[PDB]
Amino acid sequence: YEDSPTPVVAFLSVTSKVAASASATRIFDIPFYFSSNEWHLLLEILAILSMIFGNLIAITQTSMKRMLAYSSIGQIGYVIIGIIVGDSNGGYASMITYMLFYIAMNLGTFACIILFGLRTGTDNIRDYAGLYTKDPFLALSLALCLLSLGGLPPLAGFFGKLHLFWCGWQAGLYFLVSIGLLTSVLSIYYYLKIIKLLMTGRNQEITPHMRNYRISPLRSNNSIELSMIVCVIASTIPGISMNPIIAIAQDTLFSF
Amino acid sequence: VRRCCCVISGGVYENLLFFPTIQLIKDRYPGVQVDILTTERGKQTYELNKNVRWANVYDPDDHWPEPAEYTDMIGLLKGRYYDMVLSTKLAGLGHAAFLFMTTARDRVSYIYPNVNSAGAGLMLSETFTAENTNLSELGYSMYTQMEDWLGRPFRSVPRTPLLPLRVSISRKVKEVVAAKYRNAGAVTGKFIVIHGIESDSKASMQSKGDADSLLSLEKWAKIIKGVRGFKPVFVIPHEKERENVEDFVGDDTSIVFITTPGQLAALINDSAGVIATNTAAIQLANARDKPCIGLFSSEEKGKLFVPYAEEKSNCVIIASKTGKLADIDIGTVKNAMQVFE
Amino acid sequence: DFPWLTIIVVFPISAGSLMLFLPHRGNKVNKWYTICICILELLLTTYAFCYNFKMDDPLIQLSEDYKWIDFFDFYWRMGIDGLSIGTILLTGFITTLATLAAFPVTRDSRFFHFLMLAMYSGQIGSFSSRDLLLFFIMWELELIPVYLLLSMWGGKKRLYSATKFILYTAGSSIFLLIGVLGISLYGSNEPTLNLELLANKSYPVTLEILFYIGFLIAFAVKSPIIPLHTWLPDTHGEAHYSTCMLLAGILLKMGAYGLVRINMELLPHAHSMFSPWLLVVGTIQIIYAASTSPGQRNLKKRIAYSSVSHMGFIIIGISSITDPGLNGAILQIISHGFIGAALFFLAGTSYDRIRLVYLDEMGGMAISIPKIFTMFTILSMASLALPGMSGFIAEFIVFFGIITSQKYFLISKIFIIFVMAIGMILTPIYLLSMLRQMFYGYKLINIKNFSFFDSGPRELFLSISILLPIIGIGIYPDFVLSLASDKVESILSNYFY
Amino acid sequence: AVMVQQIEGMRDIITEKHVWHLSDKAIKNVYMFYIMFTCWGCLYFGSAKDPFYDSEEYRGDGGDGTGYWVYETVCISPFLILLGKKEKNLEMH
Amino acid sequence: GLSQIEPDINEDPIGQFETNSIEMEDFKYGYYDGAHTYYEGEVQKGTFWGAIADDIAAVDQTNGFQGLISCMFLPAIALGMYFDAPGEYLFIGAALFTVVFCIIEMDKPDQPHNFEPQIYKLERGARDKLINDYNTMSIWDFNDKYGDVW
Amino acid sequence: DNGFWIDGPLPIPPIYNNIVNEKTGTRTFIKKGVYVADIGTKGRMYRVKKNAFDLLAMEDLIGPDTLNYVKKYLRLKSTFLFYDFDNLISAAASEDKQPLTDLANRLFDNFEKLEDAAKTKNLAETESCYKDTKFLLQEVMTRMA
Repeated sequence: YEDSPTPVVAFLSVTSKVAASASATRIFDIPFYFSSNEWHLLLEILAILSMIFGNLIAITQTSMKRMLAYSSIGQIGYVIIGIIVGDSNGGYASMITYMLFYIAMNLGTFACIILFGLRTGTDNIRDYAGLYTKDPFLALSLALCLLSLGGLPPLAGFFGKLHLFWCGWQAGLYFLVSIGLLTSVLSIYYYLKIIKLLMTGRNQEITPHMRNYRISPLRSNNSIELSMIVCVIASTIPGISMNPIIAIAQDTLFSF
Repeated sequence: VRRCCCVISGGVYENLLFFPTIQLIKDRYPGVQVDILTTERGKQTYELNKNVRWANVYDPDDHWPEPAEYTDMIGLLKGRYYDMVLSTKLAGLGHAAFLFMTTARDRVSYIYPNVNSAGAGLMLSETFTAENTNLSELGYSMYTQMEDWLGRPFRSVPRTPLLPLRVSISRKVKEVVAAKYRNAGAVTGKFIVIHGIESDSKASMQSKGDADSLLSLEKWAKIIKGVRGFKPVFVIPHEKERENVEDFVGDDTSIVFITTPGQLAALINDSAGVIATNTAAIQLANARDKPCIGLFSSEEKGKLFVPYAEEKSNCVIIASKTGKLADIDIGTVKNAMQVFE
Repeated sequence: DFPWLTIIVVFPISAGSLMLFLPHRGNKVNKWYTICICILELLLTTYAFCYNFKMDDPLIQLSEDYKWIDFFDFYWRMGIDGLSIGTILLTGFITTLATLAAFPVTRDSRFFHFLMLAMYSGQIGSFSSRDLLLFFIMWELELIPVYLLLSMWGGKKRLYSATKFILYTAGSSIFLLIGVLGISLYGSNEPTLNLELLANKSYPVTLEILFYIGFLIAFAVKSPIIPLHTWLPDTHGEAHYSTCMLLAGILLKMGAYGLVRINMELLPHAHSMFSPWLLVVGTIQIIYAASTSPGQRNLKKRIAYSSVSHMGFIIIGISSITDPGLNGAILQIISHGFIGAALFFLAGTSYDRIRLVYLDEMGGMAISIPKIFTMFTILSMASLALPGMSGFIAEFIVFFGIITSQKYFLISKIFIIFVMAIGMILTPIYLLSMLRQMFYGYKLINIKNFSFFDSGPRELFLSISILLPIIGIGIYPDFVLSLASDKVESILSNYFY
Repeated sequence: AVMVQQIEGMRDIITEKHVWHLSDKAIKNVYMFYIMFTCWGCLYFGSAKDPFYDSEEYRGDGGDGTGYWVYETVCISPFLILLGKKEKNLEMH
Repeated sequence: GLSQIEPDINEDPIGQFETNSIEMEDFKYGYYDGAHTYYEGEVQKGTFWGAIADDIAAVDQTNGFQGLISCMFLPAIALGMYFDAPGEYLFIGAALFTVVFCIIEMDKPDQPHNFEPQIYKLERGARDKLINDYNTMSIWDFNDKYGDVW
Repeated sequence: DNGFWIDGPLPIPPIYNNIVNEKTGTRTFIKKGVYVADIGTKGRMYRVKKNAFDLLAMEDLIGPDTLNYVKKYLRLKSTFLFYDFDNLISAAASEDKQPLTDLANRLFDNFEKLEDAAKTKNLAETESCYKDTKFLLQEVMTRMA
């Protein structure tokens, strides 16, 4: 994901993970329920690991697409909590709405990383320092998307994680939920480490790739920004406007 | 590399002799925002580099810092996003983890000879095992391993020196030190600094490896009475010595209070002569081609701290025959009369 | 009847969100816009507290319930107790004076005052919510804005303190979430979240102790309990005065108020098990945080530890199963809100005038800044539990709740009172050490060439405005007791049988 | 109100015991008046000539209103003089 | 303060606890502490009204109307009791006073101490936000020194 | 019962076999937790007089928009009077015991009526009950003195 171009990084990360979650529900609940004890442990192990190491790696990463990949690993580790719980003791609605919010709040982040790279050129994280002065809207969008991914205030990813941990507690997965919360804090750290840079600025901690940003030398008001602000709205309000999404995700009881 | 830290230590002297290394770094790569995580008394020297950016204060030779300060500086070096470190803190494990916790592509450091560097290679790109455990005792160079790694022949020549120790003074420090020596009985052209006085202070810029580096005052009184006065201005490290100096050499002698090495270099640049003992004043005199004599306690320390005396043709190095800094005080006067006019 | 508490809580955010771009590129327009909004919100709060809040009824007033998320049974429950209205008025007063003290800020003042209004909404949301998960929402909603007005405004190592604070508070808010999850799910049949429906449940002791651990680890950092208190001396001591006077003024009191809501009247039979040890913890906390404060060369960390020390009396009054103990805890919440707010305000202005931090330097500055000197002295006297100030009656009613306690016996009461009242010997030591170090003296290099500016009329009004309730509550304590005491009986009726 | 109390040791006591209270409404009213006074002062003294944070002492050097402006300034002005020194060495001192 | 040069480190960290004051050996009593100063004869008149109104005029940004309402506000709330008991009228009037004060505090003068620290370079009088609505001057980027002298 | 900090129910102080209660329940002005000091029979006999004098001199406190504090002071000093009468009756001479407990019953029924009048913010009934309860307060004051 460091070498591949950022837009297909976004597309393949999010799309492969949602399709592979569809498969990881399908080929596990329908044909492998008889061994569902043993299976669960496997996923649980992976889930715990995918919640820890991912959210423990991206702390110390200087890239941006790479640490976004590790944060995506952590988010899918949260998703496996909803995979592990069956359809009865907290269904797959939590997993569904978290994949919804994951799309909505990761494609926005990748859209901001795209605009920072079609205007500056690079994807190293130290170049993000000083974006609040050049572009308050792009900085605000990336900060709101990352805060949705971390989930301090009532945003999309916070309430998605809340639904996941609700289903996990109710089903009785305490070691999944507690580790997921620890690593949610651990992810909040590096998200705010990003938000440190694109809010601060000192006229030399910025780079010569941030100094020459050039929003206006552009084709027009793109449709990139349209999907970016759509993803920002869909990472902000669906945390608030969650009851329709839960109600349309609860009526999927036929996965067996 | 694009951003380069430096976790150096020692104080005034050891931070001064790192300027060739930093100029080497900025000569190797086109643009390097250099930073220094050094001790207090070391940041002051970093007025005189014109090649550095931040120069924070850490005292890495504390070994037992406040965890608040330790974690603050770890996160600071992380959030500055360096590509090289170049410690010369002279420690292996423990400090190697402190360099590894910084997101650095090329962790470079010095290493204890003893067992204390049990696992430093697991975290560092370069080893640099050292000598004497007191690296300033090695002398002026002190960085030949760090230099002969920096800009090794990969495409072009190393060029490890660039006219060694090009220190540089600002105009504000020049103005305030000019007002200082003009408040003294000195003129900007014809005066001579001293910077050797018996004291108990870290502002004399001595070393970490030299103990008998600072000469007494009665022996300095005999030295300065043996020479006709070219108005020698005295450079005390603390005001308590002023009333001592006036008690020894006389009330008529003019004393200037300088503790900042930047102010000291601003004094050197205006001076026309230097009679320093083994302090940073010798190297600040060899910088900007000023005539020194450079007393020492031994020819060994004199060769170690001044190896290039045959290249400036003015710093006629002086030592003591026996140890304990008991020099002749006779021929030093003769070649002082020779070189200062 | 009318959505009162909702237009209390959402109004600062819904009025600061009108600063989308707002092309006025000086601090004047947004400074006055947001102080006007804060005054309007304070007046709305008072008109709810005066003409639409019965002070005798120890039940939920101005109640309001919506349906936000049906799966969690997550409502928009709002409600006012007798032990929560005082903290709400304190939130209004202290945050209003905080944005007054932030008048000279001009760096990114639009963002600063917006985040101030975000804190202003979130704190009242945490104090006014009768839903557990909503209490968690408004707990974590005063986490990002405080981070952003702590890391980009105030303090040398502000980034370290800000990340320490946000990760410590999040690592405790997850324990709070464990608690609300436990109570809601494993609480009873028909799982709910409404605290009004929840305060009369069984909660057997093997589960009640677990919920109490899960909530005490959450509230042990916000009201700092000395195993878990290290976030404060870095956070307060490296923050701006306008943020720090609500970090200690009202943000420290959630956790003390929380130990009353979700621990004292929701888990009473487990609080009867845990309060004997919280008592020893608070008694050790007073001495510990009064002995660390002379250890601090810094001026602002001294007052941060002072807050850790004065929270010990609230811990003790909470762990005192008495009406006097808890009334003294609520009164000390409000009293130390005023005191710590004004003290951090004056320390910040003293740093701005003097530009020195440590008490080894910064000798005699009384002749330089005499107005700051006298206001700091009066508020150190109020921190001292001096009569005529609210601190005395607080730190005496808590003692009286100890000595009139039915839980504890004399062999323990003697030790507890002794270790509590050593605190009021050690508190003179550090407070008057601060005063004699930073104000009493003469520095020969500061004769006339400096001639610093004195406390301007704005800062003087700040300090005086926070002083007058302290004096008024020292001379007549029932400005604070009378709004809580009835409710306190509604707590203690759950304890005696 | 008046009570005579006999005591063996010293004397008689003529206790009076005016049990009173400010009352529920007057307490609300003093809360009201003090909040209104806080409004008045927050507006008026906010519109006062704050003499410290207006001059070239605070607003001149840095003066953003933060607490790190001193430290970042004295960390930047070293960098600015170092940059000016490199510019001076760029044109032969 | 400024400290263009790096300051001198003090070799005597006087103490963690004792204050930074001079000793009694060097303390000139009376003159320093003011115990023997204030010889009456250098004092001035202004008996308590020629120095209160002088101090009010010393610190004031209030014009004729804003200021008159400030002087008549607290007397209006003080007579909200002991003369009548209106109720919500007091709070509605207080909110009206706050909002009209804030609208008035969008002052025609802008007083450059209000602006950012980066603005203080020189010549800032030629900058006129006071009259120029929709200023349109991209100087708040704060990453390069543009010449705004036009 | 581990010496320091008895735990669990936090029991009320008991009622020692007296008819001082209501017989339709125990009593309603009882404050749950108050530290009544176990002084001694003369001390209880004087503290009855002092609390009755307080309740007697509570005349000024009564008025419009003040009944909450009336109820609070009532239930407080009446709880003190309750436990003091309990210890006095339980340590009586068995010949002045019956008139004293009938006195306490006809005093506490009136305190109950007064609390019912003040908790409900009934001012006129509060005062009309305060009349005969003042008669009873002067009666107990001249009994104990």
